[PDB]
Amino acid sequence: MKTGIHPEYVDTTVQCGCGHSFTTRSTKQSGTIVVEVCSQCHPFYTGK
Amino acid sequence: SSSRNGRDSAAQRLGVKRFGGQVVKAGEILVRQRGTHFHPGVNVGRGGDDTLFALAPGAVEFGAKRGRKTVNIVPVARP
Amino acid sequence: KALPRLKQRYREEIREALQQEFNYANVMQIPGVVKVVVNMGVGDAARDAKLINGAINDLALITGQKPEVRRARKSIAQFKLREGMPIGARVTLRGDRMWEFLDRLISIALPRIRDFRGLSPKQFDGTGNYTFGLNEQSMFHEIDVDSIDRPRGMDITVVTTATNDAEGRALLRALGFPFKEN
Amino acid sequence: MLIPRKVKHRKQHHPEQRGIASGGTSVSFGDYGIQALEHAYITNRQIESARIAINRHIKRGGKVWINIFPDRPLTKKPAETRMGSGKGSPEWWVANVKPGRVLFELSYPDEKTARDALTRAIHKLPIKARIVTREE
Amino acid sequence: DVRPKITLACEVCKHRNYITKKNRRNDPDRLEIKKFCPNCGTHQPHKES
RNA sequence: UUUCUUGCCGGAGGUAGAGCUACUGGAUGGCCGAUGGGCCCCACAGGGUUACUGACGUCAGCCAAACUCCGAAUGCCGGU
RNA sequence: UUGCCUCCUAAAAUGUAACGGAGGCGCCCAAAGGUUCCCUCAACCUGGACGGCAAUCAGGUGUUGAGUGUAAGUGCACAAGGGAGCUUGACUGCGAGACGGACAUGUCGAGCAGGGACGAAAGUCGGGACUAGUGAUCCGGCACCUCUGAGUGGAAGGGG
RNA sequence: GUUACGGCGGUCCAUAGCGGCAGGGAAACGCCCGGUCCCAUCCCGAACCCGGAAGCUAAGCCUGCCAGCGCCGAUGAUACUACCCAUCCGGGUGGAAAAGUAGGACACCGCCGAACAC
Repeated sequence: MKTGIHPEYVDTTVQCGCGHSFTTRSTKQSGTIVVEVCSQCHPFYTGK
Repeated sequence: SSSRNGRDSAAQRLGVKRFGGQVVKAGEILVRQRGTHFHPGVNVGRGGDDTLFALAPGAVEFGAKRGRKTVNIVPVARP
Repeated sequence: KALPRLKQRYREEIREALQQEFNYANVMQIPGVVKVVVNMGVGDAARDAKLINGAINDLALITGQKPEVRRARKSIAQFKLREGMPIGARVTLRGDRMWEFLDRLISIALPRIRDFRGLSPKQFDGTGNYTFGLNEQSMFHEIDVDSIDRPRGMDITVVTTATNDAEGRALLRALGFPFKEN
Repeated sequence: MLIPRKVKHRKQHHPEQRGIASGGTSVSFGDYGIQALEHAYITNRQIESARIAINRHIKRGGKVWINIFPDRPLTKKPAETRMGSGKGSPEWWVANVKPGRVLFELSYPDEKTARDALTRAIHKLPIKARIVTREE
Repeated sequence: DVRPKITLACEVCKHRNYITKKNRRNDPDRLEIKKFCPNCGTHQPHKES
């Protein structure tokens, strides 16, 4: 893994709208994102 | 009404100069060729213009390696 | 220690589920997803080469590592292409980053897709790999929709050790990919 | 007529009229055939004449195969020109025919009509030629 | 022209040691390159005259 | 006798001959089967329908000087 | 048309003519030279919004195909082809031996100085995949030299 | 001395390849897990390094068998041909070509390391 040519990559936590948490690394430096639908609440996954 | 042809380069007098079994001196030209029709074998070098020459004294031999014809020099026993 | 969500799920449950479904003579046949390749082919770079920089930045922000800029191995006059013109960007994800990108792509992006009704599970390679294309690039939180430039039909593909369409679909369903079952 | 769609070299040396034919010496398509007995540059015009003669003799039924193809260009220099100043332009299209080569083949129910049609063709041809048959 | 017969001279011995072709369009500036000055007996930088 | 003749031995060739599904340019058949035009079922989904223009491919068959998967005889170069 | 290079003619060594059949030329490359290391698709499927006869792409085999500074013989997944680093084999300056081809032309082993790569590992690799990309001599320049200097204490006035 | 165990090297480099069927892990050849350690990605620990045996012969590896594809391939004959004979034809002496069937072949040896019994 190269030293600095590789862009930063920090672990982050996200919370969906239905209230499901999620932890994963993403380019977002803030570390706290707010996702709306997510796959735990999307209609396609849930049913119908 | 004439011909667009009529040109031709000098014959380059290529080919094998020392054939199998001929005793040659070191540095002797063995094959004048374009490309490696024959490849440099043992005690045989390849010139800039693809001229195969003997690197050591001996007798010219023609062999085959990996399906490629090669020119080798077999050392000649001292008398 | 640390372990991605999807990677841990695969190491703990998915292998057993796939073994039970497609009983293999040996454990080593258990399909295991391999490098995930995400690409943006510009095509119009011949008219606006600047789009390559935006594609590079977007791919970096989406994946986590720099995108390799891929030139053209051919020069077809029909599309104004010459040998060496940067014509796309490619990112190969392997290991922890691969699994984390898969986890994010399944848990964040695809649900955020506009009018998302899933993709038919017929785009599999026929040898175990699955390729599809995202209709935009704003679904990823790293690509903030407020500061986007244009739409880039984003090619994605996942390479697996599967042997064919059946094992590939079994693996991806186990990983939890949306599928427009048909 | 029979003319090649193209030839890699349009000014070729004359085909060597030597030896008997090594290939195409038997009826491989039809029931009867015309076997050459002498060397000749059979031209596309001669081929056309022979095949038209065969077809017009057999009238309605029957099938004709033309084994030889005139793809060899024989050149001719302009009339009343001295020797030299290059090679002439392609003038004739010929098939190098050697003895033993089967030039035409015919399938026709009536043996007499088939032989008469092949005889027509032979008379159109510039060489000695016999009517051979598949039955050996 | 186009590819003039430029003359590479050393910086130290200042001897016009070599002559070689160079495409003036691709390399308009004087061709500075490491070469062997026999007067100096060693490799020295040579540049176009 | 280094010359030459003969025998034998070592040698590189691409000619004559052919062979071409071995390359680069060709040849009667039908074939899973390309644009399929055409009947259309009447889907703009999707599909047989191909009388005829007939893709690749395939079947014995054929040619080349600037073709060669091959390949002599002689000739030539050496040694004896 | 005239010189040079390539092919066929050319009759399997070499060479071989014609106002014979075809073409090229006579440049170009400082990174297309050197070295060190590494590679890897020619076409069907699934597809891959747009993006079909094409993309960024992913797999399989096509078994050495395929394609590859400029026409024949070569070079391949033993890469002369495709990428990368070096910092300038851009290997240059003094070069026994041999040689191939009337002069002209052409080949290189190898020894020495200085370096370039590769270094651990070896000690190894003399412009370009190779043949065209040129013009004798005369006469003049231009830089350097431990040469000459028309009596010279000496220089100015020619040569290498 | 032996093994379906290993590497290293072997031929005018396919009689050796491709494909199909069956078999193996004590030690080797592999497979494989996370980046504290050299090193690397024109991005990616995929190629190269670190600690390994919790686990595996699926693949590579190699073993046996299939002549299906490829490969090799006679003898004979012919083509061709050197010389010679021959008025136009042709013939003699010598040499002598691919396909196929007859056929061959699913390759052919040494160095050293492991266990076995001595």
